[PDB]
Parts: sequence; C-alpha cells; structure tokens
Amino acid sequence: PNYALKFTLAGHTKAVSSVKFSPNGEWLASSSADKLIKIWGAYDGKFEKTISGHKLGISDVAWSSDSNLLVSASDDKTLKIWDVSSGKCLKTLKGHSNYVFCCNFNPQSNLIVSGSFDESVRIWDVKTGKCLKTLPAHSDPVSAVHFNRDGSLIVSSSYDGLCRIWDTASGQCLKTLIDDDNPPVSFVKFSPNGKYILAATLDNTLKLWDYSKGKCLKTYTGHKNEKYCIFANFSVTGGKWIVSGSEDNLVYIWNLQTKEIVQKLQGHTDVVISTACHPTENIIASAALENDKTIKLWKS
Amino acid sequence: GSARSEPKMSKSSQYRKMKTEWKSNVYLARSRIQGLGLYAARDIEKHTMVIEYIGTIIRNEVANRKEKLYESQNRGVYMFRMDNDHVIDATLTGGPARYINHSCAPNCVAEVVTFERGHKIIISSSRRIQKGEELCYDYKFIPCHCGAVNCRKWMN
Amino acid sequence: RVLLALHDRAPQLKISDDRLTVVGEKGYSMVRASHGVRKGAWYFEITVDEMPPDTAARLGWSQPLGNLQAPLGYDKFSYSWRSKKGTKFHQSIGKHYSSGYGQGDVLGFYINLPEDTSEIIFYKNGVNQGVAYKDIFEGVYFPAISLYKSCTVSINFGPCFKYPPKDLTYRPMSDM
Ligand SMILES: [Zn+2]
Repeated sequence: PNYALKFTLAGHTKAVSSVKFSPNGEWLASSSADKLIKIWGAYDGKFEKTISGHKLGISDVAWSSDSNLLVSASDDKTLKIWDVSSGKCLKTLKGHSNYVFCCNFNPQSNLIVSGSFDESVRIWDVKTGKCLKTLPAHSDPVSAVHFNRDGSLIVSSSYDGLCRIWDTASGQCLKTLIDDDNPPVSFVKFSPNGKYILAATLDNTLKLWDYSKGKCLKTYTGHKNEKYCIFANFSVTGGKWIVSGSEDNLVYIWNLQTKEIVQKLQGHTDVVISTACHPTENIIASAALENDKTIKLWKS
Repeated sequence: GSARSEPKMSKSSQYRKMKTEWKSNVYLARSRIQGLGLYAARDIEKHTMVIEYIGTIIRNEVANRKEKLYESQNRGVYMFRMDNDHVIDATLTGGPARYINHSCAPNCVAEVVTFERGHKIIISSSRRIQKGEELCYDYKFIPCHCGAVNCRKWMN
Repeated sequence: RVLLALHDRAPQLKISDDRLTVVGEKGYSMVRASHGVRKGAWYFEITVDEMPPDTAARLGWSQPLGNLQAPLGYDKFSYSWRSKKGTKFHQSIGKHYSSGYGQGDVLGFYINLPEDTSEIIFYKNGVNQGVAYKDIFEGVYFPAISLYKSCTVSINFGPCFKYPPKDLTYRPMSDM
C-alpha cells in the first residue's frame, strides 16, 4: 500500500462535483457544475475535446458503455440528451420542478432515471422520452439513484436513512432499512452483487448495510464525513480494498477486515468531494471543490 | 451553481356503520403535492364519514420527550393534538392516517364526537366529494407544492 | 398547619384524604407540598412505607414555577434521586450517584441556604448520602413527589421524627 500521485487535472471555473470512471478504462470527464464537461483522460489526463454550452451547473452527469453518451442533471430543471460527437440538443426532459440532482443509464443501457428533490422523479426512455410516472421515492429529497448488476433494482437515499430498493418492472420496493441515527444520507449505492448498501450516517460512522437483515458487516473508523458530500467506492483489482473520500485534505484508502488507519495520503487543498475506482488496475482519482479546482490521479 | 458544493445546512350507529367499512372506504392512493395523499374509488357523499384520528395517547408531559424523539430517525412529522390533556401519536404503532396532506383549499375540517372511552376526533362530510379528490384538512395551529386556485401556499 | 395544598395536583394524581400520604399514578407526573422556605437550613421527612418490585420514584426539594406534570428532576428548579439504580438528575440526565431506595425507609431531606449578610442533601435510614450539587437558585422551596404504580409513601413534619440524625443542626418545618 504505497499509492503515489501521478497527474493533476486543473482548469475549472466552478467547483468539481464528481469523478466516475469508465467501465473498461476509457475516459474521465470533468463532471462538474461549472457549465463545462471537458473530456479528460483516466491514464494521463489526456484532453480530448470541449463539450459545453450549458445554462446552469450540472449536479452530476451520466455515463455510457462507450463512456460517451450523457444526459445533463443541471440545475436549470431541464435535461438534454447528449452525445460526444454531436453537440446538439436531441430532446428535452420535462417534469422536474427543482434541482435535478442525479440521473443514470442502467447497465443494460435502456433507462434514464432522473432524481429530484420535491419527489418529481420520473424514469425516462432513452429513445423517445415521454412523460410516464411521478414516483413517491421517499418522504425526503432524493440524494442517490443507482441500478444494480443486472438492472431490475433501484436504490435511493433519503434524509432519514431510507434504503428503498425500488423495483424496475413493477414499481413497488421491497424492504425498509433503518439506523438509530437520523441520517441525512448523501449517497447510497449497490455492490457487485446488489446485497450490501453503504449509506451515510453522519457521526463519523458510515455503515455497509445488508439486503435482507438490514444489519451492518463492519463499521469503519477514522473517517471524516458529517456535513459534506463524499462518494463511496470499493476495489477489486488485487485483494480487498476500501477507498473513500475525505474532508481534511487526505485520500482515504483502507482495507475491509482491518477497520484501522493504515493509509492516508496528503496532497489536496480542499474537502474531497469525490473519489472513484477502476476494475482491473489501481487507477484512482480524487476530486475536490472550488478551493482546490483539481482532480488528482493516483496509482500504486 | 450547485447544491452539492453547498453543504446541507343516531350519530353513533351510522358512525359504527362507517367503522364496519374501513377497508371499504378508500385505498391508500397518492397525491402529487408531496408523495402520497388520499383519493377515493367512490364518490364520498354529503354527511359521509371518513376517518378517525387514533393511535398512541401521549400524556400531559411525554411530548417534552417526544420532541427529543423527533431528533432521532426524524420519526413524527405527523402531528394532531387531542386536547390540553393529551396528544395522539401515529408514528410507532397506531393510526396509519399519517399521509393526509394539506392544500390551502382543504375539503375537510376537524370535529369531536365523544364516546365513553373519551373524546374522539371524528370526520364527516358536508358535500358530495367526487371520485379521486384529495381529502385534506385545515391546520389552524415550508411552502406547499400543489398549485391551487386562490392558494395561500402555507400550512394553516 | 404545615400540610399539603388543594390545587397542587393533576387530575390523574390522587392526594389522599389524610394529607399525609400520596397515592401513585402509573405514569409520571409531579405532585408537590405546600409549606416551604427561602433561606436557612430546614428539614422534613418522607416515610417510604411500601414498594413494589422494579419501581422508579424520585424525591427532593423543588420550586413551584416548575413543571406540574414532569418526573422529578426535569428542571433547574429542582433536584431528584431515583429509587432504582440511585441517580442524581440535573434536567433528568443520567449521572450515577448511588444505589436507589427500597421498601421500609424514611427519606428525610435536608436543605442548606446561605446569603450575603447552597446544597441539597438526602437522608435514608440516617445515612448521609452526600451532596447532589452546590449553589442552587433563589425561590420558595417545596418538596416534590412523583411515583410508580399505586404504592404507599408517607410524609412527616412533626418533631417526633422516626430517624433523627445527629450530624447537623436542623429545624422542623412545622414551626411555620
Ligand atoms: Zn394549496
């Protein structure tokens, strides 16, 4: 465990919100809220092209199989259906009335969910884009949408710790999960099997929650997450690894069985908004907000 | 522009006739004000009774710890007072009526008919409420998301 | 005569018809006495007669502008000490003091109150339980009782006390 700095991805006008790697080692664009998506690289920061022309800042952008097809979850209550080599507004998604926080293409590449805050969540079509359903996704605003390994389950996060695994074919979720905290959950996600969900309970104790029982496996220590948005990552390249984001200008990389403090990596100048992981190689990015305006690549 | 970069900072008998049809009255339907609400697969007529506010009776003082309970799991945002003596909870175990919302044109009011087991919050009608109209009550103690005609866009 | 009060009650509380005994209500609401002082070292007695298994009842001095419905120890007006696991309370927070009281004792309470020319001590079978806190506020100091299921405790104000200690110079409240 000697993960060393390799590159630096600067050149931002506003704060960077997210990094999300390509599924097979292709790209990592500037998924920020700066009205800019510059197609940066994952291996060496290879600048490809400029895809911009937005009205407001993008909360997060989606991703595709070829890491090209996008849809903008911007803050102007609209969504364009994007392509890299087009630069053209195909259609417009309408049905929100607040911040479009999050949107996803499923791993089968045939759905466009779009998360909202006043529960105007609509699951859209990739081809047509017709108004289908308002969803009562929580009692609270949504802070995560995700699709599992195959694409029949939708996890969603709340401001009181609702791990609702929404069904794709029917629309009725199965199991309600809870903690004794009152957690404003910034992010939940699936696993490579869909059974363990890492929520956000904000007293420096983030828990990996089971599918059926709703218990936790191993409650980690030594991390800093009480107010700010921090993603949730795992690594399958070599052995067991735990990678997350930080707040105190560090890079959080640990192991699952230990629950210790064995590696933290200085090098940032802001609260780490985002880290991410790569399946075959230990190529790890680490993004931060406006007081850094860089995305620093890491590699063993 | 980002919210992610910003940190998160005669009456009794007809009433029991209504008591014998609680599955038959409504089903748990939605409302696009916020999440759910309550619609009907029927036309609720004039002087038709609907629901009773039941659940877990708080004593005189236990609300002063229930307000601390509201800071753990954010449990009850569904309040309605019984009286000066007591309050009724509907969050741990009790009445499932915790999805009756409010728009600033409420189509129901609160009325009290008293049994031997104490004062009970009783709902009736005064008009023929049609199919699918959301039942919602005036509060009289966060802005609304309804889009109503001549709407105050508040709670009370 | 040093006795109880009329409207110092909740309707679920039953001040008994002897004005020497309070009957417990199964919840937790505060009943208080009627004759108190403001400055000086004074004394009375609560004779705890009978107790069920696994109870919770808190006794101590109080001021009348507190909560009429609280378990005792909820406010800064008053202190308390619980019959189970022996805990002193400041706004009803668990701060471990001793082990609580049982069946067949007298809980006769001492007060200390200086002034420019203040602590609350609890007794139990004459045992000096120690000091709860120091430098309490200004007001009229009533006793206060909140109980379990309908048990039996007695109050006492006469100079023929059951357990008179010999460690402090105190006065009975019946001199009023
Ligand atoms: Zn309205």
